[PDB]
Amino acid sequence: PAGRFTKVAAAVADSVVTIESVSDQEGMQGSGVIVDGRGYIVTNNHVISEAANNPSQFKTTVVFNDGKEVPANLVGRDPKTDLAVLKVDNVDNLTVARLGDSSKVRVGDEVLAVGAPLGLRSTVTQGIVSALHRPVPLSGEGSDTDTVIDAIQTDASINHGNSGGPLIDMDAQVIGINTAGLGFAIPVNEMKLVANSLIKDGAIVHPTLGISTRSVSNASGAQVANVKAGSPAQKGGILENDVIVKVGNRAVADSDEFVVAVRQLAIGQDAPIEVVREGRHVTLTVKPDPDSTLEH
Amino acid sequence: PAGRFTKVAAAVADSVVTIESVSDQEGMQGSGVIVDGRGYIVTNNHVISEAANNPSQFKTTVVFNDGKEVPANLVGRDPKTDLAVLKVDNVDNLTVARLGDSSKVRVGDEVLAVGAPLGLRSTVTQGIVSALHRPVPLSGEGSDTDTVIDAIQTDASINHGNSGGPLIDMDAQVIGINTAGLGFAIPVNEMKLVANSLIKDGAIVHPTLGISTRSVSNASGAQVANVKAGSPAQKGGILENDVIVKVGNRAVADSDEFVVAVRQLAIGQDAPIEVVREGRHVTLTVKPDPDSTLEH
Amino acid sequence: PAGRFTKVAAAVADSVVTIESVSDQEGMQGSGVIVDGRGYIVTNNHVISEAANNPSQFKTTVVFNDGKEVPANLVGRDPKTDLAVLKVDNVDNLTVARLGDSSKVRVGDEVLAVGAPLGLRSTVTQGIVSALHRPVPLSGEGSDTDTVIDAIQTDASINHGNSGGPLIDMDAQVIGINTAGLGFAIPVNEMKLVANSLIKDGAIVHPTLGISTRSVSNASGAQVANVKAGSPAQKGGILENDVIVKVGNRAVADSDEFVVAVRQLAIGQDAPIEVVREGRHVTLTVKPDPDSTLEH
Repeated sequence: PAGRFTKVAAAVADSVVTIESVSDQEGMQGSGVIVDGRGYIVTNNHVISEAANNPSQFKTTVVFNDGKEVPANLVGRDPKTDLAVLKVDNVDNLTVARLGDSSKVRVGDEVLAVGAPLGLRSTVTQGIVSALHRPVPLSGEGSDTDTVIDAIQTDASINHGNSGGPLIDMDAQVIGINTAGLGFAIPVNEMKLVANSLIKDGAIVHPTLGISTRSVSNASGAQVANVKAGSPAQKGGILENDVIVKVGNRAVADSDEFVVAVRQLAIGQDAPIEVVREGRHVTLTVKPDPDSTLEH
Repeated sequence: PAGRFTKVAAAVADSVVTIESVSDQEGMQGSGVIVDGRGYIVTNNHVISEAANNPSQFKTTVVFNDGKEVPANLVGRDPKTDLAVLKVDNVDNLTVARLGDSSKVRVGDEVLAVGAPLGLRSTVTQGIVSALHRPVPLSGEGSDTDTVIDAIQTDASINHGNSGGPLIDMDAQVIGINTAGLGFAIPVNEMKLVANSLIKDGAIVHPTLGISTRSVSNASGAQVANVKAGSPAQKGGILENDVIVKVGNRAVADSDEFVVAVRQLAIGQDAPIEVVREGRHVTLTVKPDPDSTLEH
Repeated sequence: PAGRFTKVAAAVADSVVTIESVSDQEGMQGSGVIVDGRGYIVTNNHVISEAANNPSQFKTTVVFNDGKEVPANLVGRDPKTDLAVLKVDNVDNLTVARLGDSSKVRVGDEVLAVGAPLGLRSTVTQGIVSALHRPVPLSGEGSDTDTVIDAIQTDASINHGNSGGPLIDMDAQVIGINTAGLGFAIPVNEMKLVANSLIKDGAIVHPTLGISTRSVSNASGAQVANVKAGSPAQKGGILENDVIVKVGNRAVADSDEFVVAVRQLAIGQDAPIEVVREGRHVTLTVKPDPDSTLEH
């Protein structure tokens, strides 16, 4: 008499894998998901951060549901979305995950946070979608930049045992990628965008303006702290001590929503920025730079 | 194919509102619920504590599901139950919450802890009723008194994002008011009693005896620490070092249940108190005073 | 219209009891379950640890669902599995719990963590089975040894209010014993084995090898720290600085799985141990000693 969650959890187990990064004096472990039949595996950047920054000493292996251990190769990584793509070579009959549409997720939707069964402290957790489009800060594992993602929030527990693993709907479809770096997942639609750039280019380009913001709230937005010289920000008129209240068509409540709002902008296209300057409401215009010009 | 919790959460979203209290150098946010069509909104006292104690500097606004922001007015507040009533004026076609009966709640009952969708870090959480009539201490936000409430305990998460919002049964009925001050809610039947006094009198009167208690357990109750001079306690015979084991018809296990037991008593009516004094079991008689005589 | 969990929780309430251990200057409380009609009650060892180590000062009582309080007698205890068996004498018409089979539990299975309704801060929590055969360390309450158990992991909350109480499937069958010493339970099949030895012998015998291990992970197992003189370990050839990678037919990932693996072995029977010694893979043979020879 198989249970509702038991059936769903069982159908996706083959699509989830353990990811192990070992050296002479360390080991790191995480979960990941088969998204392409050629052998493409998606996980968090923090899971493999160390192996990516110290590749001469770290070896990465993928452990499958059937105990099979296969060497893995890093295709690309995005510390800004906490995403990374691995590739295993010539592995026959993989079970590829059924990818969903995160736009069609609603608050109250029941979900599972699936970790790879063959993990040391692997965990499968149950809950509901508690919030959508929730900006969340994440700490950088090693030399990596701290970031903020527009996440799906869930009351299912996300921990070391399911981080990098899939967030799954009641149709066994991946609606997100668990990140434990009170549960938070990166939406599947964003992962589809970042994974495609990483498979094809080995990298991804994000917009930049040159602004360090602090959050402000009184009678609410992102307070400009530092503006870099020769930034699109300085060349747009943005001064220090301004309160950013809207980036593009997106209103901003704080420093967290500012970071997410800037990454929604188009590189090289003029974009409006609304700021409160010493009481007056000022609208300026900025053209975003690529974070990495040579890959752009 | 709408989910069980998705449907319930959706039906009550219009009855839940964001409550924002801002000044020149601060902002505070919370959730609340429409209980009356004239515009009556119930939330926690800690959400609006600061605006109530510093009204010359704080402005309170209510943000509806349809983005509508309306100024709000404080009707009354009860730090002792962590409840407060607001009123918005002349707002047409409000969706008033369907109030339930907390007496008919059982352990195991599935519930949602709904926060106002238009809140910064608003949260909708799912769980079950884990305990009924659970005395729980609460910290006082500002100059407010710390209290203890006879709560409904739930394994659904209650946090800043759903505090003041409704605890909802599977019939979309409010069975409680979430308080994040491991989830705890104030029962709907108690909120109905306190809300009626606050709408009508702008205040509420609670019983007092004049006893400070510490909890004791050996071969169990509330140990009398301090008795105020001219208290109903001193005039009833209660001495310091006594162990209160029963207040009225309610047995008391500790200092927490004592506080809740005293508020169940009738003001001005003689009431029995059973104490263990140096080994002997003594029954005394007290007549409770009003905490606020001018409003009584 | 009784809810799914409400019905299950209600059917087992009579089989769960409060356990209170009091002295002149202390009291301790826990939950337990009726497993035998003669009056046999199973709980955690940490709940009654103090009363077992200081029996001249501590009195243990069992409080039933119908308020009935009965003196209890300690039959036996296992700090190594955190299990203890109590016995109440001549109590008519007990509701004995329906014991399940923990071998037939699966990840995703919905469960309840039931605490005794008549407990001070008793709790009933809901969740799913998140992991099976998960070694978990436990702290020793008083003079008791810290241990590690092969647990069932669950996302249902296990705390002071449900510790010692049953973990229950959707058929109202006990599949485990909650231990709060992120939820962990001891499997019913293991409790059945340990309870039978405790009822019959007043004690239980576990295997010993004489090895203190630390966990190691690089390019993974239990690193031998201390070997006791005249131990089966020293007499088998085990040297210090070895990495135990397999005990019997069980692979070992760390110090935690080592402890659980040793207790699965047969006392007095030769058993294989595989170790990595200075790079070389070495297989040795050990014969396990009883932890308590006089009871063996």
